Amino acid sequence: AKKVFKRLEKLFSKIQNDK
Repeated sequence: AKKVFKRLEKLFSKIQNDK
């Protein structure tokens, strides 16, 4: 569906790894 938007949220958790 057009709700890959959820995957975007998971990607955000990948950016908060260096923090």
